[PDB]
Amino acid sequence: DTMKVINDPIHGHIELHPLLVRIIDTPQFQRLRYIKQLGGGYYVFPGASHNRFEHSLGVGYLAGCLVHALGEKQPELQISERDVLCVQIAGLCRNLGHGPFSHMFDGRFIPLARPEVKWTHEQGSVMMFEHLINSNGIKPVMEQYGLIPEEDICFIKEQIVGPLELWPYKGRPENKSFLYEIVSNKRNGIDVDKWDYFARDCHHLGIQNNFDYKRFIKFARVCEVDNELRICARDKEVGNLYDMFHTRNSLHRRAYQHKVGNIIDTMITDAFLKADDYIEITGAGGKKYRISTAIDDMEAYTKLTDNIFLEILYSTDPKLKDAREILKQIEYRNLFKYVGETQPTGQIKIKREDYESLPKEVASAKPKVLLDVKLKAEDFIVDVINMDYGMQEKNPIDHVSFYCKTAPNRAIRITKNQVSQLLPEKFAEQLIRVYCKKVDRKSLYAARQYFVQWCADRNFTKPQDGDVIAPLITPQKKEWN
Amino acid sequence: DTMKVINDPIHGHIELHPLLVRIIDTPQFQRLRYIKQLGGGYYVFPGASHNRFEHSLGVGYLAGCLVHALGEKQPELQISERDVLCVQIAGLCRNLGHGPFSHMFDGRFIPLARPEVKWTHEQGSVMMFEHLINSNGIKPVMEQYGLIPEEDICFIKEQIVGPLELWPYKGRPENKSFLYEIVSNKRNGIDVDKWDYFARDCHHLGIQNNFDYKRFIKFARVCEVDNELRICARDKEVGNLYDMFHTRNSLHRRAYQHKVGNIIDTMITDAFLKADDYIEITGAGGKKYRISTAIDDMEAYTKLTDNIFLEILYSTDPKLKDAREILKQIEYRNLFKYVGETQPTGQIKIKREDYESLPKEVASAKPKVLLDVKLKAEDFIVDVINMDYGMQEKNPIDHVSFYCKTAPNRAIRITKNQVSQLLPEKFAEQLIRVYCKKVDRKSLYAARQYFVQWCADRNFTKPQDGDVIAPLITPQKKEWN
Amino acid sequence: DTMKVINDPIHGHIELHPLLVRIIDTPQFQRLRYIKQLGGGYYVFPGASHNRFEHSLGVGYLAGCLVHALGEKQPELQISERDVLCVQIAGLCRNLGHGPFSHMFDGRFIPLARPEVKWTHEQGSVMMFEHLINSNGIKPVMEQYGLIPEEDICFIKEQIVGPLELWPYKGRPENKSFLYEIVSNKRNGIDVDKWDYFARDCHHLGIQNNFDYKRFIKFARVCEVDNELRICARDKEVGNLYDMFHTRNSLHRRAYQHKVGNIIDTMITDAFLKADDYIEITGAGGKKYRISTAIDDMEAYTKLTDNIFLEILYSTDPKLKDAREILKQIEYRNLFKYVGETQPTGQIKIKREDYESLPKEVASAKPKVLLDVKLKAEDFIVDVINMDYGMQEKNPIDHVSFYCKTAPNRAIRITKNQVSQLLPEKFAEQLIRVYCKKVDRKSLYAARQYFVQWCADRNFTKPQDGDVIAPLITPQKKEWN
Amino acid sequence: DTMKVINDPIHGHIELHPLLVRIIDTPQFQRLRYIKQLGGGYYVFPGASHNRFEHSLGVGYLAGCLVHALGEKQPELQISERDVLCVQIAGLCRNLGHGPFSHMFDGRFIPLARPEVKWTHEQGSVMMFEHLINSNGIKPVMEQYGLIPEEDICFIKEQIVGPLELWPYKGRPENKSFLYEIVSNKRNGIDVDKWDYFARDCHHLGIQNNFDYKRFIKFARVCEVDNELRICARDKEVGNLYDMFHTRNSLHRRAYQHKVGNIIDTMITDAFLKADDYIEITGAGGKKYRISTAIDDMEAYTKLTDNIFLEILYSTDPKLKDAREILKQIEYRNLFKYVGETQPTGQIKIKREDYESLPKEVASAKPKVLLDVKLKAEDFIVDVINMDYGMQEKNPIDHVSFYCKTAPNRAIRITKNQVSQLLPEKFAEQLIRVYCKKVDRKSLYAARQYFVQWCADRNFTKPQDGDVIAPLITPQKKEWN
Ligand SMILES: Nc1nc2c(ncn2[C@H]2C[C@H](O)[C@@H](COP(=O)(O)OP(=O)(O)OP(=O)(O)O)O2)c(=O)[nH]1
Ligand SMILES: Nc1nc2c(ncn2[C@H]2C[C@H](O)[C@@H](COP(=O)(O)OP(=O)(O)OP(=O)(O)O)O2)c(=O)[nH]1
Ligand SMILES: Nc1nc2c(ncn2[C@H]2C[C@H](O)[C@@H](COP(=O)(O)OP(=O)(O)OP(=O)(O)O)O2)c(=O)[nH]1
Ligand SMILES: Nc1nc2c(ncn2[C@H]2C[C@H](O)[C@@H](COP(=O)(O)OP(=O)(O)OP(=O)(O)O)O2)c(=O)[nH]1
Repeated sequence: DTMKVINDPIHGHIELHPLLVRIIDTPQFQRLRYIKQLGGGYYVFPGASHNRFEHSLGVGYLAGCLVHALGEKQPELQISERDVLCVQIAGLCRNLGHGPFSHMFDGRFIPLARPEVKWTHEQGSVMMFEHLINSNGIKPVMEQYGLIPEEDICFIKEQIVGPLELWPYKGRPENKSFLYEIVSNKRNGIDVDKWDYFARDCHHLGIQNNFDYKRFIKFARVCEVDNELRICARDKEVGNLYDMFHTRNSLHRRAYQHKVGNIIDTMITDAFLKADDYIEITGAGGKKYRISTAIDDMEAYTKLTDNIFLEILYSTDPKLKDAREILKQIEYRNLFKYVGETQPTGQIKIKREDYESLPKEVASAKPKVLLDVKLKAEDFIVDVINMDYGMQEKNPIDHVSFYCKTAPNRAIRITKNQVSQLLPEKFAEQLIRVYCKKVDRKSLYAARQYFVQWCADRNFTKPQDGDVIAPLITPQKKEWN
Repeated sequence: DTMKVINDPIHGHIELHPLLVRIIDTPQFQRLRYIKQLGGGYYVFPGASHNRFEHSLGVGYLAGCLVHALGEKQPELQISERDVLCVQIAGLCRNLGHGPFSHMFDGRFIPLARPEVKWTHEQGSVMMFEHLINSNGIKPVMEQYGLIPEEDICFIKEQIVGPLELWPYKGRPENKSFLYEIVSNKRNGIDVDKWDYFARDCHHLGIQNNFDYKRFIKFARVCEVDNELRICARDKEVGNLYDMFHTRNSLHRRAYQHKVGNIIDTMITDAFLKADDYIEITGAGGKKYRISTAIDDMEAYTKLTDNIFLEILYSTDPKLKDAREILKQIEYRNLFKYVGETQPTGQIKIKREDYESLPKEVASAKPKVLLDVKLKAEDFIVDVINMDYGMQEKNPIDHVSFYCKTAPNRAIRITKNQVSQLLPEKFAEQLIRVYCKKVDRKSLYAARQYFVQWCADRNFTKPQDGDVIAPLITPQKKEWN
Repeated sequence: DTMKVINDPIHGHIELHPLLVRIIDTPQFQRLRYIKQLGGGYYVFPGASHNRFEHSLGVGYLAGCLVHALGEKQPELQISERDVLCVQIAGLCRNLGHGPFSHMFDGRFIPLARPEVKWTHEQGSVMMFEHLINSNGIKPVMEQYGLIPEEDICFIKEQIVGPLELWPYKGRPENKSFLYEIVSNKRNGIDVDKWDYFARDCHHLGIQNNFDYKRFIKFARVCEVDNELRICARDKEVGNLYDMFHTRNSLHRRAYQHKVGNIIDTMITDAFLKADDYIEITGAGGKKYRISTAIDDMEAYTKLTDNIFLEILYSTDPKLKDAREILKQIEYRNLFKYVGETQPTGQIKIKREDYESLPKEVASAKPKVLLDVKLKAEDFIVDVINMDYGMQEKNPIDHVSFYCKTAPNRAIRITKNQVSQLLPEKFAEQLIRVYCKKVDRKSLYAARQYFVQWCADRNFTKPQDGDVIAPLITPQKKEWN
Repeated sequence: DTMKVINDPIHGHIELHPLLVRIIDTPQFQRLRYIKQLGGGYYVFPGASHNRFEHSLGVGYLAGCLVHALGEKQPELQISERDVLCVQIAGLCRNLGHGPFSHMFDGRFIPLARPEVKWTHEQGSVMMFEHLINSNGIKPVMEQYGLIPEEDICFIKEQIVGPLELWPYKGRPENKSFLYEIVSNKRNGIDVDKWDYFARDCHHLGIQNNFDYKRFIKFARVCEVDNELRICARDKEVGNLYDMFHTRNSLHRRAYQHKVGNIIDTMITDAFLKADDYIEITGAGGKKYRISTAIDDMEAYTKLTDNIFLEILYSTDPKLKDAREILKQIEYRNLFKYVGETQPTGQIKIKREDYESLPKEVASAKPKVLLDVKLKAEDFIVDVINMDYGMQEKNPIDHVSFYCKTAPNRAIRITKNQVSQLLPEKFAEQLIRVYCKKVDRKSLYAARQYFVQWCADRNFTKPQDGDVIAPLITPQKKEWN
C-alpha cells in the first residue's frame, strides 16, 4: 500500500501516509462525513455545509506540518517519524467523538437528556478511537510502520483528552512535552484544530479569516520552560496571538452564536428530546439504544449522525408527532421569535444552575403597559452565552512562552501592558438572548415589554433597540437615559 | 413581510424578495439541503460537501442580476418587476427535481430502475414546483406582489423545461424572448445555472474557475435576431465564450467524471437497486412508494434525498443485507478497481443500445498472457462518457449572436476560423472507462490484459499506461507503435 | 464619447462615465500611477507595488456604489444623477494631493523641510483638482453632462477637504447632508476611502481583510438626525463597525508602521532633505522649484513623484553625493538598526515639540554597565507613533447613528457597554521606536543599554526583549519585576 | 548572518538563505523593483503594478520548492544543499536582464534600435549576474556556504541561458540533468518561472489562474530517459499539462497581447527611439551611453529602468520635444486607433523580414469606396503576433516524459490522440492587428476600408466586425460569404 493525495480547498494537496489511510477508511472515521461542523449554522449561512470529516483531514494535515517544521529547524529535538505519525493520527482523530450537529449534541442535548452523566467530545473521541482501532485491526498495521501500539495508542489518546489519570503523561517523556501542544493545547488553546476551523469555517461561511497560521509555524521554536521543552512563539508575534483569539471571538459573534442559528439548535434539541424514547439505534450484540444512550456503546454511536434529524422529519409514527412537528416548523421557518439581547453589568455573573429560573423571571416582570395577552414562563427561552478567550477569566497570552531573535533558546514572558493599551481589559463576558415561543404580533409585543422591564429590574444593559421596542419602559430607568 | 439578506461564500450578500422567501421556506425547497450537488464526488474531493439548496439560491441570484442589468441598460425592453421576479423564481426552482446524489439519480439509477419511463430533472423540477405552489398556498402570495399566477406559473415552468407542448411559448411573447435565455438556455447553453456551479463547485472542489460571469453580464445586450429579441455578447468576448465551455469540459475531466467518483456513484446505484424492493417511502394518502417510484408522487419524492443512503447503511433488515453490504464496502474503500481508459478512433461512436454488450466483449478478448484466473462478463463494468460542448456534435458558439461597438443594436455571427486556429476541431468525444469487480491482485492483472487486448481488437486508442500494465499485449498492435 | 469598463483585481469590472474618463485621462490624474500607496512599505512587503492611481479608481467606484444604493432604497432622498457624478468625482480625486511615497511626504518630509507651512494631502488634492479642471477644459464637459460647475466644483472640493470657510457647506444643502459622509467622513471616519485601501492593501501585502464593506452598504440607510439627513447603520452592525477600526489598527501594526518600513521612510526623507537644495523641478512660466517648494506650484507638483528617488539614486552631481549615498545604502540594506519599542504609562503623553529632545535623552542615560563605545544624541533615532481610532481619544462609534429593524426611519445611538465588555477601554496610544545609526556589534550592544535605561528612567513599559538585551538593567526597575 | 522571511501575496512566507539575501541586497538585483512585469499592460489593467523584483523572488522560491521536493522523494538522486542553493540562485537571477517595460525592451525597442545585434533577456541576465557577482564580492560568500564558484557560477549561468558553448553542460553532469529542467526548461518550457507569473500576473490583472503548480510538484519524479535523469510527470497529469499551455495562451490573449496594451508599448518604443540620441546614461569610467547602448555596459544598464519614461516625460530639453510629446499623448489617451484584427489562412506565414512591407500594403489597397481622405503607409501600424505553445509549430507535450503508478521508475511517452480529441490540432498561429495614426472620424472610416480590402486581397480571415465597419467591401469576397 502507498501514500494517497487528497485535494482540499483550504490546504490544497494533503499527503496521507498509508497508515493514516487505513485509519480514515473505516466506518468510525467515515461517519464524520454525516455530521455538520457548524450544526444549525447551516440554516443561517448556506455555505456552511461542511462536515467534521474534512475538518479532521485538515487538522491531521496541520498537525503534521507543525511537528515536521519543528523537527526540521531543531534536529536536536530528536523528533522521529514515529512521533510525526502519532501526532498526525491524533490530529486526524480528535473529532471522532462529535455527535449529531456537533456542538449542539455535547453543548445542549446531552446536558439536558443526561444531566447525571458527564460527557465531552474529547472523551467520545478517545472511546471512538479505541473502537476504531479494535474493530479494524489497526494495531498490526501500526507495528508494520514502526509504531509501538501500547505506548503510541496511549500517546495518541493523551493528545486528544489529556492525562488519562510531576509529569502526568505516559505516552512520551518530558523531553517531548512540546508534542502535546500541537493537536489539543490544554496550556493556552493555541493548537492546529483552531487553525483549520478558522480557515475552513471562513471559507464556507463567506467571512474572511485574519489569522496566518503558516506565519506562526515559521516563527515557532521549542525552548526549555520550567524543565519542560515547550513550543515558544517569536516575541514580535504576540500581537498576532492576541488577534488569533480576537478572530475566534469574532467568529462566535458573527456565526457560531448567531441568534437564529442558536434558536434553530435549541429547537432541534427539543425535537431530539421528544423523540428520544422512540428512536432506536442498534448497537453491539443487537441491543437497542436511544439517541441519549448511544454514547454508552460505540457500535451504536458509530451510527448516530445528523441523519436522526431526517429520520424524525420523515417519520409517520404518532409517538414521534411532537418531535416531527418541531422540525417541520423549522422547515416552514416558523421559528421562536428573537426578543432581544442584554448583558449583566459589573461583577455580576449568571450561574449555570440559575439558567432554569430565568424564563420565570422574565414572565414575572410587570411592565406598566396595557397588554392584550399575558405570557407565562414556558413561553420564554433564555439562552446565556459565555464568551471568553478559552480560559474563563484568564488571559491565554499569560500562558504563552516567547523567544527573541538575540537569544532564540531563551524562553521569556510578555505581559499585556508591554503590548497595547487597546487590547481587552477583560477576557470573559456573558450574552443573554431572550426568545418567545408565541409568534403572534400581540404576543411578540408583550414579550418585548416583559423583556425590557426585566432588563431594567435587573440593571442589565439597555437593549440596543430598547427605545423602539419598548418606548414606555425605557424612560423609567435613569441610567439608560 | 420583508426582504431577507443571505450571506453566500460565492456571491456575498444576496437579497431575497419576500415572495422568494415564501417559496424557499417550504418542505419542497428545503429538501435540497439534503442532496449533494456533486454526489459521489464528495468521496473524492472532501471539500465538495455543498448541496443543491445553496446552488439554487445562487442561480436565482444570478438570474436576477442578468435580467436586472439588461433592464437597466435597455429600458426599451420594457422588462418589469413582475418579469424580474418570475426569472428569479425560475432560477431558484430549476433544481427542485434532482434526486439523491444528483446526477447519479437521473443519470444512472432511474435509467436502470425504470428504463420504460423518460425522466429528466427538468421535468421533476416542474412537477415539484407545481407541488410546492399547491401545497403551500403560493398563488395568493404571487397575486399580492403583482404576479398573475396563470400566465406567470406557465412562464416559470417554461423557463425550466421549455415549451410545455412559430413562437412556441405561452408565458411571454416574442418581444420578451430573451428572458428565456437566462435560467436554462436551450439555444446554446450559456445560462446562469452554469455560472453558479462553475464558481461554487470550484470553490468547494479546490480547483480555480477561469470564467468571468460578471464581465459577460457587463458586455451582454439584447438585439433583434430573426425577428426575435435575443441576448447578444460583445464580439470581442468570443474567446471568453469558447473558454467558458473549455472550463466546463475541464471540470468534467478533473472532477465530475473522476474515475473513482464515477465508480462510487455506480456502487451506490447498485445498492439502491438492491434495496428498491424493500425501502418504503410514504406518499400522498399514506400510501407507500419505492425509491424507483417516488418520482410518481411528489409528496413521496419530497422525502427522497441522500438520507436513503444512510437508511440503507444503518438498516438491520436481512432483506437489505446485500444493499447494505455494498455501502459498507464503500466505507472500507473496497471499491471496484479501475482498469483503464480508452477512446474510439476515426468516425467510430458507441451507441447507447450497445453499452450492455461491452462487458461481455472485454471478457471475450483472448490476451496471449498466462492467467491463473479467468474473468467473466459480470466481473467487468464499462462506463462510456460522452464529453461535449452541450450540443452533441455542434459548436455552441455557432449559436451565439454578437454585436460590435460601432453598431451595438446590430446582431452578427462569428465563425471559429475568425477566432483562433488553436480551438477544438471537434466538439464531442467519448471516454470509455473499464473497471473490475474482483479486486484481488491476480484478478486486476488479468483484467488489465483483457482490457488492453479489447482496445487493440477494437482499434481503440492505446491506454496511456498500456506498455506498463500490459507489456506483452501492447507490442502486437502496429498502430500503437 | 462613451463609458469605459476597467477590470480591477479588487472590485472586478468598474464602469466609468465619460465625464469621469475625461478627468482620469489628464497629466494631473495619471501622475498617481507614479506614487506608491504604501511608500517604503514596498521595501518590506514586496507585494505592495500598488500606486495611488488604482486606489483612486477604487475609491471613485465605491463612492458611486454607496450613493447609488442609498438612492435605490430611498427614492425620497431625491438623489440625482448630478449628485452621483459629483460624489464619484470627489471619490476619484481625493488622492490627487499625495506626494512622493505618499504618507512619507506629508507625514515626514514636508513637516521637516517646511515647518512654518501647514500642508495636508487634502489641501493638495483640492489644489490639484482645480489645476486639473482649469488645465484640461473640464468645466464645459461638466455642463455637457448636466453639472453646474460653480456649485458642483464647490461640492466636490468640500467632500475632499470639508467646509471651505449653522450649515457650513455651500455645495449642497442640509437635506443632502448624507452625501458628505461618503468620500471623506469628517464625523466618524467611516468612508469608502478606507474600504478600498483595506481591501487593496491586504490584496497586495498578503494579509487578509476581515471588514465586509458590501455588507455595510446593504445595511446602510439615511435617517433624520438633529435636523440633518445622515447615513445610519443597522444596529446589528455595531460589532462590525468596531471591527472596522480594529482592522485599521491591525494594518497599521502589521504593515504601515512596520519598524523597518518606517526606518526606510526615515532614510529616504533624510536623502530628500539633503537633495533639496539641488534638485530642480520646472513649474509654471519655466520657474524652478525644489522638492520642498513644488507644493506651491501645481504645474511643478504634477511632475513631483516617486521618480525623485531614482533621479537622486542615478545622479552623478557631486552636490547630490550625500543624498545619493543614503539611497545607495538602502539598496545594500545597510539600514539603521532597530533597538526596541516601548510605550508611555499613566497620563504621560509625548508632545510633537519634544521629539528631538528624545534622542538626546537616550544618549544621556547612564546604564551602570561598562561600554566599549560611547554613543551621542546624533547616533539615535526616536520615532513616535500615534495609534488611534481616527478621532484622537474619542470613540468613533459614539459618533455613529444606527436604526433598528422595527423602525428603520428612527435614528438611535449605541454605547460601548451595550455591545461588548471585551472592546478597547482606550482609543489612543503611543508607540516609541528607537534605532541606532551605528550598526556595529559593540555600538548596538551599547544602544540597547542606553535604551532600556531610558525606558526605566521614564517609567515607560518594559521592552519585550528587555531581559535578553539588557539583563543588568531590567532587575533594577521594580515595576517591571 | 541569518535567514530572512519575506511575506509574498502569492506564496505567503518565503524563506531566504543568507547567501540569497546577499545577492538580493545589491543595486543589480534591487533594480528590478523599477521595471514593471507587464510594461504597457499596467495602462490597461490598473492592478498590474507589479515589478520584476517580486516575480524574481517567487521564481527563486518555486525553484527551491521543486528541487527540494524531488530530493525528499528520491534520496538516490544525491541532490545536495549546494545544488539546492544553485537552483535557487538561478531562479532568483533569471530576470536580471530585463529592461524598461520588460518585453517591450527586448521585444520591440532593441530589435528596432539595434537590428545588427542579437539580444535576449537571457543573455542580459547572465551579463548582469556576472556584474552582480563581481561588483559585490559574492564569490567569497559562496565559498563560505559551501559553493565552488568556478563550477557553480557556470552551473547558474547555464540554467539561465543554456549551454555556454553528447552532454553540452559543464556545471553539472548527466546524472543531475533534471536540475536544468527547473528554472528555464529548454526541453519543453515547463518551468517554475511560468508558474510564478501565471499566479502573480493573474492576482494583479484580476483574472483567475487555473494551473495548479503545487499539484504538479507533488506528482513530479525523476526517471532515466535516454541515459539522462529527467523530470517526469505522472501520466494522468497530461491533461493538466496541456491546460498549462492553454492558460499561457489565454493570458496572452486577454492581457499580454491586449490590443491597446500593445499600441501603448508601440508608442512608448517610438518615444524611446526619438529620445535615444539625447538621453545619457552614465556607465563605467563615467562614460556616457544611450538607451540603445546601455546593454553594452552593465554599470549603465543597472541604471536603465522604467524611470527613463519619466525622465522623457518630465524633460524640458527642446531636443526631447518629439519623444516627450508622444508620452504626453499617452497621458491624454490620444492613442493610435485600433482598426481591426485578422489572421493568415492555409499555409501562409508572415516572416519578420516582411513586417516593414505590411503598412505599405494596407495603404496600397484600393477599396471600391468613395473616401474623403487618402491615407499613406506611414499612417498605418501593423503589429504581427506569434501565438504558440512555446516551441513554434511543435507540441511541447511530445517533449514531456511521464511515469505510471504501477512502475514509477519507468519513463513513458503519451501522444495527443491518447489524450483528448478536443485538444488543439495546431500549436502556432499568427494574429495581425492594424492601427491608424490619424484618429479623426473620416480617417478612421477610410482606414477601415483599406484594412478590410487588404484582408480580402490577401485572403486573410474576415474581421469579426467586417460587415459593420466595411459593409461595401465584405460582400465582394465569396470565401467570407
Ligand atoms: N487540483 C486538482 N485536483 C485533482 C485533479 N484530479 C483529481 N484531483 C483531486 C481528487 C483527490 O482529492 C486528489 C487525488 O486524486 P487523483 O485522481 O490524483 O487520485 P486517484 O487515486 O484517483 O489516482 P491514482 O490512484 O493515483 O491513479 O486530487 C486535478 O486535475 N486537479
Ligand atoms: N459577512 C457577514 N455575514 C453575516 C454577519 N452576521 C450574519 N451574517 C449572515 C448570516 C445570514 O446569511 C445573513 C443575514 O444575517 P442577519 O443576522 O443579518 O439576519 P437576521 O434575520 O438574523 O437579522 P434581522 O432579522 O435582520 O434582525 O448574513 C456578519 O457579521 N458578517
Ligand atoms: N477579466 C477580463 N478582463 C479583461 C479581458 N480583456 C480585457 N480586460 C480588461 C482590460 C481593461 O481593464 C478592461 C476593458 O478592456 P476591453 O478590452 O474590454 O476594452 P477596450 O477599450 O480595449 O475595447 P473597446 O474599446 O470596448 O473595443 O477589461 C478579459 O478577457 N477578461
Ligand atoms: N502576514 C504577515 N506578514 C508580516 C507581519 N509582519 C511583518 N510581515 C512581513 C513583512 C516581511 O515581508 C516579512 C518579515 O517581516 P518581520 O517583521 O518578521 O521581519 P523583520 O526583519 O522586520 O524582523 P526581525 O529582523 O526578525 O526582528 O513578513 C504580520 O504580522 N503578518
